[PDB]
Amino acid sequence: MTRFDVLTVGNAIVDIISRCNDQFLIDNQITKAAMNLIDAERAELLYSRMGPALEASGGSAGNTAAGVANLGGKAAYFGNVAADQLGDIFTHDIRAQGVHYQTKPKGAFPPTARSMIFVTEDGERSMNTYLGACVELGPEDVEADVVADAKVTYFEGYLWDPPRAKEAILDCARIAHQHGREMSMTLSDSFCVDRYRGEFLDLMRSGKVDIVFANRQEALSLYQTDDFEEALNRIAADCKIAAVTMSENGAVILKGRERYYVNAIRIREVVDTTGAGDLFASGFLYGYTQGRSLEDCGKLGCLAAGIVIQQIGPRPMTSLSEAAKQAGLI
Amino acid sequence: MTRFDVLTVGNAIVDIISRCNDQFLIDNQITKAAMNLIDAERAELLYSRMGPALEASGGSAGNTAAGVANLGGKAAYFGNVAADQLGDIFTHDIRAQGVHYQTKPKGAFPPTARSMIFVTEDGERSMNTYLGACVELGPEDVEADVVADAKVTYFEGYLWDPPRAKEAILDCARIAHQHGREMSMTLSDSFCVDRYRGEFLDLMRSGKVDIVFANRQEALSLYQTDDFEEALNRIAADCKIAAVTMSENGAVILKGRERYYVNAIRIREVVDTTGAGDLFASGFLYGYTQGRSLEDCGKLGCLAAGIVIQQIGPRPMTSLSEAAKQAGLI
Ligand SMILES: Nc1nc2c(ncn2[C@@H]2O[C@H](CO)[C@@H](O)[C@H]2O)c(=O)[nH]1
Ligand SMILES: Nc1nc2c(ncn2[C@@H]2O[C@H](CO)[C@@H](O)[C@H]2O)c(=O)[nH]1
Ligand SMILES: Nc1ncnc2c1ncn2[C@@H]1O[C@H](CO)[C@@H](O)[C@H]1O
Ligand SMILES: Nc1ncnc2c1ncn2[C@@H]1O[C@H](CO)[C@@H](O)[C@H]1O
Ligand SMILES: [K+]
Ligand SMILES: [K+]
Repeated sequence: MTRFDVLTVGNAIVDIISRCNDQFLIDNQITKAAMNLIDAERAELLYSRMGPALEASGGSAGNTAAGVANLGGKAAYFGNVAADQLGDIFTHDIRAQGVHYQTKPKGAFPPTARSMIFVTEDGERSMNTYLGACVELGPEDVEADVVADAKVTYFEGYLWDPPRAKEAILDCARIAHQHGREMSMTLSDSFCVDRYRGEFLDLMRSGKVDIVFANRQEALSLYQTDDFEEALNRIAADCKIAAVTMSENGAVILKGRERYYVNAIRIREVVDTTGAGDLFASGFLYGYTQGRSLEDCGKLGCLAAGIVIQQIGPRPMTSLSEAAKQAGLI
Repeated sequence: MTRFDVLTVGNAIVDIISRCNDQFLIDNQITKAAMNLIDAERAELLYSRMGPALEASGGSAGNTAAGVANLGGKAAYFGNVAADQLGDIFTHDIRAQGVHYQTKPKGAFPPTARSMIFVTEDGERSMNTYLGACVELGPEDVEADVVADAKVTYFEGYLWDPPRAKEAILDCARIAHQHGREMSMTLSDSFCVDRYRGEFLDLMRSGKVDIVFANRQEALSLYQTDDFEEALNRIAADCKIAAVTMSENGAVILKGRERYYVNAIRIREVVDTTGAGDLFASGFLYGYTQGRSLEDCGKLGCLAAGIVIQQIGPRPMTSLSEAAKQAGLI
C-alpha cells in the first residue's frame, strides 16, 4: 500500500478576497489575471485601498492537495506558515480537509504569507502576494518518509521565487525517483515562467519532473511563442506527460504523440476563477493515481475546475466525490 | 448638520463560518439558531472538529453599522478588538466600508473575539462565540463627541454578557439624551433575553432606550409568553417604537397604537441567515435617520435583510443603495 496518492509542495498562503471595478487594477498598476509579488510596504498600501474582504486558506499546491482529499484521495502537503493567527487558520483548514500537514512554523516573524486577490466583474482574479514566512521553506521541511510513500509529488513553479524552496524540491525529486514515484509541476503563472524559463525546461529535460501542468499562456510563455500548436509540440517533447488547460475550451493531455482533448463543463456563471488550475490538477492527479485513463484524468480535472470557479473561495466547499459520482466519472 | 446618522456599539467579532450536517449540532450540544457563549478551551475543541472554513468580519452591531454605510448613511462604531491579526482584519473591514472606527486595542490578550458559525442545510446559523477582547470594552471607549453628534446610538443586548460594557452604554444613553438624540437596542437573541429580561425591560421603561428591535422569539421570550399578540401589545407599551421581525412573514413596526406591517422578500433559496436581523436594523435605521415613514423604514430593513441571507458572510458584498434605488425605496 502507498500512504499517499499525492503530496503537494507550495507557498502556504491565506487569501484576502475582494471584488473590484476594472479601474482599480489600472489605478494601482496591478497586472490583471497575474500573480504580483509585493513587499510589506506595498501590502499595507494595497490593503488600505481594498474594500471589506473575506479570508480563505489558499496557496496553489495547498488548494490542489485539498482538492485531492475532497475527491477521496490520500493527500499530504509541505508549506511553511508562521506561528500566528493566519498560520493557525491555514493549518486548521488544510488538516480539517484530511490532508497530512506537519510543516513546523519557525517563529512568528516573518508572518504568514497572504495574497490580496481582486476579482473583477468578468470573474478574473488578480493576486498580490506577500510571501512572508514562505521564504523560510527549505530542505529541512522535507519529510523524506512522505515523499518516499507518495505516488506523485507535485510542486509549484511559484516555489522558484523564495530563496531555498528549490533545494527542497530537488531533494523531493531524488527521493521520489529513488522509490519509483513520479514528480509533477505546474508552471503556475506566465510571468513566473518568464522569470524561470530555463530552470523549468531543465527540470523537464533532465527528468526531474515527469508530469507538467500548464495553461495556454504559460505554454506560450515557456517557448516564447504566439503559436499554440508549436507550444504543444514542444511541451510534448520536453516532458513525459503534459496537461494543458485552455479555459472555456477545456484541456488537452499529451503523452508522446498521443493527444486527448477534453471539454470544459457547463457552468452557471464565472463567479471567481481563483483556483481553477489548482483544482484541474486535483482532478487530474486523483484520476491518475487511481489508475484512470489520461482522458478520464482530464475529465475529472475539468469537473473539479468547473465547480471551483462557481464559488468564492479557492477550495470547493461542496463534495467533489459526490459531483464526480453524479457526472458518471466515479 | 450632524456628523453621524447612526452610531452602533457591540462585541467586535470575526466570524469563522462552515456548513455542517444536522447531526453535528446534536453531537456537540450546540443550541441550533442561537448564540452559544464558549470559553477558550471549548473554542479550541469546536475548532478542532470544524471543517475548512471562511473568515469574515462579524459582530451584530458591526454588521449593522456596515449596512448603514453601504446604504449611504453616515455610521460610526464602538467595539474592542485585540492588537492581533484578527483585530487588524476587523479594523480593516469596518473602516473600508466607510464606518468611523477608532476604538483602541488594549493589548494582545485576550485575543480578538471570534464566533464559529455553523450553517445547516436549511440556511439556519448556530453561533459559538468566544468573547476574548470584548470583555475589555468599557466607559473609557465612549467617544463622547461621537455619541453627542449621532442621530441614533444603537447597541446589542449581547453587551450584557461582558462585564463592563453596560457602563459604557449607560454613559451613551446620558450623552445621547442630553444632546436630544435617540437610543436604540436589539434584543439580540432569545437566550440573551432569558439572561437579562428584567434589565432590558428596565432600559425600555426608564426611557434609556427609545427604539427596540426584536424578532418573534425574542419578543416571546421578553414576556415569557406563547401569545405573539400579547408580546406585540406589551412591547408597544414598554418602548416608544418597536420593530419586530417575523422571518419569512416580514415585519411589524409599532408606535403607541400605530402598527405598520411589511412584507419580506420572496426568497429563491436561503443561503445563510447570518446577519438577517442586523441588516434589517441597518435598513430601518438608515430610513429613520433620513426622515422616512415607519413603513418605509420597515421596507428598507426587509430589503437589506433579504439580500444578506442570499450570500455567505454577514455583511452584504453588493450595493444596498443600488438595490434600494431599483426597489423605488431610494
Ligand atoms: N466552462 C468554463 N470552464 C472554465 C472556464 N475557465 C476555466 N475553466 C476550467 O478551468 C480549467 C483551468 O482554467 C480549464 O481547463 C477549464 O476546465 C470558463 O470560462 N468556462
Ligand atoms: N424572505 C425571507 N426573509 C427572511 C427570512 N429570514 C429572515 N428574513 C428577513 O430578515 C428579517 C429578519 O429575520 C426578516 O424581517 C425578513 O425580512 C426568510 O426565510 N425569508
Ligand atoms: N506566490 C504564490 N505562490 C503560490 N500560490 C499563490 C501565490 N500567490 C497566490 N497564490 C495562490 O494562488 C491560488 C489560486 O491559484 C490562490 O488561492 C492564492 O493563494
Ligand atoms: N456574543 C455576541 N455578541 C455580538 N455579536 C455576536 C455574538 N455572537 C455572534 N455574534 C455575531 O452575530 C452576527 C449575526 O447576527 C455574526 O456576524 C456574529 O459575529
Ligand atoms: K473560486
Ligand atoms: K449571510
